[PDB]
Amino acid sequence: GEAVIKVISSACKTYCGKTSPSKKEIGAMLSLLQKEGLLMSPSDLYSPGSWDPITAALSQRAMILGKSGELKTWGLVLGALKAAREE
Repeated sequence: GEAVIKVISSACKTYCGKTSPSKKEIGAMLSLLQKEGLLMSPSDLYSPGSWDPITAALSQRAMILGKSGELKTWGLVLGALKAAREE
């Protein structure tokens, strides 16, 4: 699943950022997930709707992130997940 990674990375930005070069792409992708209880690798993608875990993650400690303000980075990461649901 070359996406499991590309997704986490791209998704992060490509998801709710698809445009920029990578202001927080790989960042949140790793820092976000790797900082939201997703230190199990980009395998998260290996599971459908595994962006719900990163949601309650930052929520559990939205004050643990701060690469663009606080949760702004997540927003792009998570906000994207919600974007998928919105289509």
